[PDB]
Amino acid sequence: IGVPIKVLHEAEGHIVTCETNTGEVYRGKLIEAEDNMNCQMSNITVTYRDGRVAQLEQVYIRGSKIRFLILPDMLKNMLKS
Amino acid sequence: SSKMLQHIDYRMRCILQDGRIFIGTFKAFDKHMNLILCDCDEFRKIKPKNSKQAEREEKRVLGLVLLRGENLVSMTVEGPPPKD
Amino acid sequence: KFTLMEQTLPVTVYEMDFLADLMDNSELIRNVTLCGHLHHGKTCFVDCLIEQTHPEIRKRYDQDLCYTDILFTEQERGVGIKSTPVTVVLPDTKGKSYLFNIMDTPGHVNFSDEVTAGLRISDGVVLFIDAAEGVMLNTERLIKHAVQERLAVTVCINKIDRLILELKLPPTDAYYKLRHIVDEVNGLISMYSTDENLILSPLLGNVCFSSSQYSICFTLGSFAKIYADTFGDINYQEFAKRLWGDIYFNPKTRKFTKKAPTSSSQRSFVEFILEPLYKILAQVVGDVDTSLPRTLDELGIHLTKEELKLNIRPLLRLVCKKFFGEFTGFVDMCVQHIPSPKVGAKPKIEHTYTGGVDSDLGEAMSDCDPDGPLMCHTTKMYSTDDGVQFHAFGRVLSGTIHAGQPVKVLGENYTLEDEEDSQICTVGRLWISVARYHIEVNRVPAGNWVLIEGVDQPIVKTATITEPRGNEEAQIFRPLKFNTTSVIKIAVEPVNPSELPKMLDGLRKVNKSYPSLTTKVEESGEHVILGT
Amino acid sequence: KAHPPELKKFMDKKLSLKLNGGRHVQGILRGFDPFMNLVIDECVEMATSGQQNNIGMVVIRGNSIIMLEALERV
Amino acid sequence: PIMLLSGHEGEVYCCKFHPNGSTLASAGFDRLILLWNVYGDCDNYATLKGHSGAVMELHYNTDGSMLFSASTDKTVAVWDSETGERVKRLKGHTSFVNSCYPARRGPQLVCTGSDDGTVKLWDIRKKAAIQTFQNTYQVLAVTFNDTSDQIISGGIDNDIKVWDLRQNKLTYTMRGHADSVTGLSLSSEGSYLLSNAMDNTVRVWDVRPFAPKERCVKIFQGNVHNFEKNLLRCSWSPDGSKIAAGSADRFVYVWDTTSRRILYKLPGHAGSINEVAFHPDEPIIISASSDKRLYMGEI
Amino acid sequence: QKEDMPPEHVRKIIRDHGDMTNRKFRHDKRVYLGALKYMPHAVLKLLENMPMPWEQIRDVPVLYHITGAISFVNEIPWVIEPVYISQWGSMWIMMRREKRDRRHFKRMRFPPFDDEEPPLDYADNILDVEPLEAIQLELDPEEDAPVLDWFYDHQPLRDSRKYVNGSTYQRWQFTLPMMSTLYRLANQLLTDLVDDNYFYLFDLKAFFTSKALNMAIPGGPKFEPLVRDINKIIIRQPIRTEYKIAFPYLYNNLPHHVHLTWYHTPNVVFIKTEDPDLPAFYFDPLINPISHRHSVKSQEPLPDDDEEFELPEFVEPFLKDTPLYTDNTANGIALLWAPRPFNLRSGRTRRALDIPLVKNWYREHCPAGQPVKVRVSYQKLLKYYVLNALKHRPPKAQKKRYLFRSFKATKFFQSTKLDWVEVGLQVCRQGYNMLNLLIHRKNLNYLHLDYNFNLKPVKTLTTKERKKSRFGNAFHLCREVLRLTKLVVDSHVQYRLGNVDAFQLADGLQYIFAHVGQLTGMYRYKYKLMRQIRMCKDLKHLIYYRFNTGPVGKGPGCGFWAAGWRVWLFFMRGITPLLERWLGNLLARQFEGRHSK
Amino acid sequence: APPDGWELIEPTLDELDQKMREAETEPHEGKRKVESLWPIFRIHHQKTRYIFDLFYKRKAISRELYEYCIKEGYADKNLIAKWKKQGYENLCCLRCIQTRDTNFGTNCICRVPKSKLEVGRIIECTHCGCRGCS
RNA sequence: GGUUUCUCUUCAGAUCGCAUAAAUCUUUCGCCUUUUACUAAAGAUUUCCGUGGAGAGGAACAACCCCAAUUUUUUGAGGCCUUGCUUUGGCAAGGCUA
Ligand SMILES: Nc1nc2c(ncn2[C@@H]2O[C@H](COP(=O)(O)OP(=O)(O)OP(=O)(O)O)[C@@H](O)[C@H]2O)c(=O)[nH]1
Ligand SMILES: [Mg+2]
Repeated sequence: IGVPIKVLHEAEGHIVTCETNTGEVYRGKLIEAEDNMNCQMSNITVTYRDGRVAQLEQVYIRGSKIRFLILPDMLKNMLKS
Repeated sequence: SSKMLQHIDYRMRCILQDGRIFIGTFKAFDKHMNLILCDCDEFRKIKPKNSKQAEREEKRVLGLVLLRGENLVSMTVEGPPPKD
Repeated sequence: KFTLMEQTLPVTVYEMDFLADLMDNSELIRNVTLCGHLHHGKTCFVDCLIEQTHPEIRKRYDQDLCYTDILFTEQERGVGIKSTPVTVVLPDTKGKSYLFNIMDTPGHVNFSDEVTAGLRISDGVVLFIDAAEGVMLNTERLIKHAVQERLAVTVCINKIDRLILELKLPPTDAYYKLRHIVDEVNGLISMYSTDENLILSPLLGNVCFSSSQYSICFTLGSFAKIYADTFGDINYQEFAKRLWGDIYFNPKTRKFTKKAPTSSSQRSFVEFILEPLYKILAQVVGDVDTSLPRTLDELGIHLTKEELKLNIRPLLRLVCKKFFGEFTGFVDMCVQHIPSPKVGAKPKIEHTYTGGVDSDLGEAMSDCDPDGPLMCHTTKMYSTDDGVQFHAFGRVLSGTIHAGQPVKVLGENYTLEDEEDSQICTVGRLWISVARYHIEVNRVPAGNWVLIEGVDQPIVKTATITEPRGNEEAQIFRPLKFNTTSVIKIAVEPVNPSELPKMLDGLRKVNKSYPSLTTKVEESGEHVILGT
Repeated sequence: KAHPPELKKFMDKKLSLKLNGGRHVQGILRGFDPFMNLVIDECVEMATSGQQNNIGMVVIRGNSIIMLEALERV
Repeated sequence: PIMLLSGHEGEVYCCKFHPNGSTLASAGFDRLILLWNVYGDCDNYATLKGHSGAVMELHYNTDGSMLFSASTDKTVAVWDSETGERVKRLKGHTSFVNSCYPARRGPQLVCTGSDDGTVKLWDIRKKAAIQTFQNTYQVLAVTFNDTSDQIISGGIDNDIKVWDLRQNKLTYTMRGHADSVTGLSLSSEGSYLLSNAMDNTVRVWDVRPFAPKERCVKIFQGNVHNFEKNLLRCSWSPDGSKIAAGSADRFVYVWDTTSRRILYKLPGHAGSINEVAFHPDEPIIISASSDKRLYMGEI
Repeated sequence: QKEDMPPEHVRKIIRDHGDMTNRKFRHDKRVYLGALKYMPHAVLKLLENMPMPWEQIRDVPVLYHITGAISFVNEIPWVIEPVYISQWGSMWIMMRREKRDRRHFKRMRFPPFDDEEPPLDYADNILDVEPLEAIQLELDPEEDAPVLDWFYDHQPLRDSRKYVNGSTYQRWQFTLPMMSTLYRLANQLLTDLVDDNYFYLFDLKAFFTSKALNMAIPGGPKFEPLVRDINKIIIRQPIRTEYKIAFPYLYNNLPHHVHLTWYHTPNVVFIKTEDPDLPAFYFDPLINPISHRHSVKSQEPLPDDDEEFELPEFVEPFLKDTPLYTDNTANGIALLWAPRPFNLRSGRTRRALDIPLVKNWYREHCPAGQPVKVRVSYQKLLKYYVLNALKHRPPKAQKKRYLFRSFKATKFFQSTKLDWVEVGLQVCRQGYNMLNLLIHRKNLNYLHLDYNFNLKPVKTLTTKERKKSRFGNAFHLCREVLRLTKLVVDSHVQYRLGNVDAFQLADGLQYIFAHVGQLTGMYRYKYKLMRQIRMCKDLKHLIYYRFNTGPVGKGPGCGFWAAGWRVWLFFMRGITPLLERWLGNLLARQFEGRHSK
Repeated sequence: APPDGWELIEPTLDELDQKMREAETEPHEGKRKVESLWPIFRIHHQKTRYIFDLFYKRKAISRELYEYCIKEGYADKNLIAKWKKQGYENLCCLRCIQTRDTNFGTNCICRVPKSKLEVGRIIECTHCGCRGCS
């Protein structure tokens, strides 16, 4: 069981931003992210690497095609590892 | 078995399989290379080692930066752990 | 000192910027009136909820602490008296945390008024029924009350350990009592209601099976998901939709039949839920030293040598936490049925907002955006620790309240054409409620409850708050029509007739604080109070 | 082990999904697999230039499933 | 600021300074290896366990990545300095493992001494001993040469023995210690070996290809020993200017390696002094004694 | 540490000092006079460790002077509280039965050794005699095996790495079958109450309400007062006193110190297990048919088949290998609703005296058809009980002084191990020693004391003679509590001497703890003692009631001396301090002299 | 009861306990108070030494029987553990070495070394009357 | 390092100690000769039977063969060009391949 996957599972309810394999950055309140990081969320605002925009009331994010995940600073305060 | 948890809690710059040089405080290693970094910066344009003209540029703020093992490329020690 | 208010904010699982986030969100909000019959599990259940929520609050293993009920009088009186504001963040089996605004109301008759006061500020309602008492007075009258005040209704069948360790039935007979309670509830609604089918059948997911002294809460779906957690590869909805009904389960095909395969076989619910809960309660209460380590390992559950040596109630409450995990089934069922303030405001503005549902203010409240006019509706009040001053308590219906602003407050008998029943004040502060402590904020949008300092002086019972500048079309939301009527009477007189202004002030304080209390100044100059 | 794709929520509905290589389609999600490979009917592909090709039902490459988003509200 | 660190509850026979000047490895009868910082708040991060006996000798490799740990459990274990793990054990000694030293600049060779009378050589990748010099008596101190070809061992036989690895034959014997020779240490130039004697006569002996044949180069008097029968090892300055010695006289002695004068007689300990190590970059002195407490003196 | 000395040491030195009248000593006399003062601590500490007659004989550590000058009992009586209540349930059953069966209950013949009959030496007789096997009532071996092996041991589980902390016998933990067995053995001293709906009007709140309002409830206590238009009244039924107690703010004008009634505990459904077969979870006859009944059920958009669904198969129910119930699960469920001494598994140890095995039958509300005599007994107990309910502050201040620690810290005193009854006989020996010492110290060759603590005059004393023959309540009170000791310890002396019975012993000790006001006389010196005199007679009456219910009647033999002994040691706890002050003063007068000025 | 091997050490032990009864029932008419109780302490020492030497000297009474004698008080646990130390081999009793019973703050004269007790000085324990226990 | 048993010192009970003793005063009351003793209320204050918390010091007892088609050691994301934007470098698009 992964510590980063666990932090991601916790990330539900807070803001999450996802850089994809193509390099787009999407932001939204994370609902449920599985062990395989398949992030099925809602109200995603995604900006593409060239500057174009897009937004959806819902979104799905395949796991193996995730480039990065940045959450709000609520997490920075599990330290036992 | 300490290959990550030895410098864990330390600052390190890890180059991704895409190339961004993310320098931050290591939050945990992983069997897959599942990595987390707190107080995170990422470098794209250059990595400063006494760069007189510029040293901190093409720098994105990540903060909590959680990356998986697929996008893991290389690691080096870059920072001493924050006393926080 | 009369209350239990603390100032140190204890350890949370969530974060404060994220709480401001969810208040900004305007979709994950569900404002519920948690009501039930006399001693049916309301505040011990919310005790289970807060016990889950905060890592440092547990039961004290001998008596369950009532975090919710805030009064020395209540803790001494042992019964339900006043509605209590609580604010929690709760995730579902998906994990999606939810902004639940609970009004843990009383289950007593003489205090239906605070239950109405939490109803008038609510969008959904949750009725707590003892498994062993049956359908009783306030069960009936509060269900009808929520129906005709147009509240979404949800059922929680609590205290089934009263069935498993006190009545001690066969699982089929506890399920007989279970369908007894659920069908009687649904029938009483279908009597009290219009063509809107609020028939509560847990296959639709409007019923929670729970045990609040012993830390159990789940719906058919939630148990299906605990299964699909044990053996990953089962599906939530279609296992739970075969978890209620007269359907049997044939394991030579491994398939559920709607015909009984043999003469002696047990239904899906009977063998999948009402079997293992009887199993757990028995094996944990009766045979601890012999084979209970085996039972815990067969359950995958791991308890310390400190936890095994514990008393029977610490052990069972602890194992039930260990087993059901997070209390997600309650919140799954409520988010499943309870409208969010957006889809709760239209019936609220309909029955509530006098000025009209379809209008400028009416439609700004229907959309309930944080940028309409300020419309706050105050139909409760809560005093400070010394009790000297009140705080005005309601929710937001339009706009956003900011501390530091002045407001025009308009009361019961105020209308537009008169302009003679008003007052102007500055609002002092803003809080988000928790039974013992409040989190003071700066900007509160529509869609959430509110506690406000300073405007309690021009409150009699119920009022509305808007800004003085602009919006000369607002009427005050309809005052509350109670489930009962003031027939009981008291005649009071101080031993010192000269302190009489003070006793008068006090009767004014209680007329503001107890929402069903009326004061009369009789024809011989006596003080009388009309109550129930 | 053998986790299931959590697409029953997007199931029975239509979604606009990008598959790798600049590929974009839209169709009614009727199922999936444990490898996430989903056969979603009414596939209409919108090429990068705007060409519209309604091919009927097809499967979605799971390895190459870049990202799908539902075309309606929950 | 002499910086007294407490936490070693037993006699601290070894306190060894990392040649980079950042950390300390201290151990004794405590059986634990405390690894301390020198900067910050002088805080110890890890404790290393796995020796069931008293850790008779802590030492660093010239890189400072391997911590050699000779202990009375008949073991010369290796620790990874980064994590605190044991890597392997050099077992085979059939009496108390007394002394250990690392080959300098070379491929890792280890020299060890024990109370069976054997001086045993170790090439870590073989999990056993290669060559063994039974002197006739117990072995108390052993040290390498910088050429990694000759061994200098001090025992209770009043003779400091230099063996050549290739002849396997005793090439040099230094006489001049009148009691048990407790501890030796070769200098950073490899040119002179500082040696302690319970008879309290500190001797510097130069190893060169061409020698005066009587290497009683410099004699110090002051390292005062008594009943406790403690093994005593000594230290050289980073640049060879000072010579530091623990004793039993509750004080530490510092002589000038050149003029042989007692530059410092330093208080602070209440018991017999076990080891005094030199800070590799500044004039700082690390003192551990039978008082079981550690001083980071600066001079 | 003070290493231990032989019990023959103490027996030996005290046999030398049987009479401090052999010239050879010539100093141990003044020694014992100094020693006298602390006897009130020796008395309390001796009595406060009763041998507990579900056993035969107890040996204990004691603190005795190297010159035998005095002997205190140095040991604190901790017991595991469920063990306590279980043994006492066993004793209720056993003495219940022994008077049920003994055709004519001969009681003890009280003080049975002559005023001049010298006291027995343990070494003389009780060193030798057999223990007269004890009261013990037999356990059913299969069902009582949980507690079978260790129940009637003295400090049962002191050396139990599984159950108590250690030799301290602190901090017990048990197993649930043993818990159900202890519940069974104590079932007769345990109320069957699960809710607080019994004491609605009978609880602390309403009874302090009644105290301050000067109001009274039918079956409740009474107290002093803390202090001391007709036309328009509408009357159908009367505004009553219990109404002014249940709603004490409304129908009560001018409330003072008035508590908040109406605590409503849900009327709990509890169904008892009677015979074993009866699986623990089966529809009991008393429960009523369910008959789930209403209109049409409803529809849901249920997931019809033929569209698609199917599971890959690992699944089994969350408990499948586990059976539903066990054989002792009924007893385990009773372990979910039992009194507190039997609802638990783990806790800390208390003293033998703070366990009211009898408390709530005289807390019970309306026994309804008793003689008014015992009814008033119950009300007196509610009286004193409401008093010590209303009257508990926290300690409010604390020093943890250690006194026997300080004593044994000295060379002059030592410890040993002998028989409790040897301790008692030596106690009465030394006590009369010191008393006659005091007399002959005051040169009273014209007065004497017996061994049964009656001061006998050799002649009719003259003006000055009988004038001086007056003694202060200090002397008298020590004398008469020492006579309480003579009585109880010589009663156990008779039982160990084998000359009545174990059950006759217990009835005689209860005879003491019920008729001391017929045996010692201390009230005469301290008229407040009559309050405990009341409590004595009250509890004697009540336990005669609940004793003489079956085949036993108004006869002699009720063996229950837990409670009387308990409140007695309460009284002694209060008085030994004051007594010691008075002793110190009299002694100072007696040696340093009356303060001249 | 005790474990096996009892009936062979029960006779001598009950005999030492009868000696204890006599040493308890003797009066002290005209005798020193310590000469009245030193027989008691000494016979207790004899029984203690019997059981303790059966334990550690002869091992004829095993851990089981010796522990039974310890718990049931036929063996002096303190005296056994005291002879289980150096310098305290031949001790008569423990007060003879415990400072608590010392007015001049010095142990019993029964423990002065034969080199530091005068030639012919009869070592005299004030507590047990011993003759020298170093 | 772990458990256990004792010793000694420090500190803490505005609800605790689901246990409940004694005194003192200082206010009201009666027993009704006097002092008592009491009465039987209050207010408070002390003492006792326990207790808590922190440490310190010693003793006993367990111990030091096969595999990768969504997340990294099989991954077939390969190449070129035209256009544009850029101070050049460089970067954006499409197309063609085999
Ligand atoms: N046996 C059993 N008792 C319970 C359970 N849950 C709560 N209780 C008890 O039932 C009693 C009912 O009290 P509450 O839980 O506060 O009931 P309520 O619905 O809040 O009623 P009010 O607040 O008085 O209006 C309490 O004493 C609880 O301790 C349970 O699961 N099993
Ligand atoms: Mg409640």
